[PDB]
Amino acid sequence: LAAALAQAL
Ligand SMILES: *C(=O)c1ccc(-c2ccc(C(=O)OCC)cn2)nc1
Ligand SMILES: *NNC(=O)c1ccc(-c2ccc(C(N)=O)cn2)nc1
Repeated sequence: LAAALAQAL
């Protein structure tokens, strides 16, 4: 989950 969002960065 964290990674899925973190792609923005
Ligand atoms: C939430 O974005 C997210 C994405 C991907 C994963 C995840 C966990 C584990 C692996 C893996 O290769 O484990 C090997 C033991 C890959 N991707 N978790 C949470
Ligand atoms: N928000 N994330 C990025 O801007 C980003 C993170 C990681 C990477 C990237 C690209 C290529 C490799 C590799 N060849 O191992 C690893 N990580 N790009 C962009």
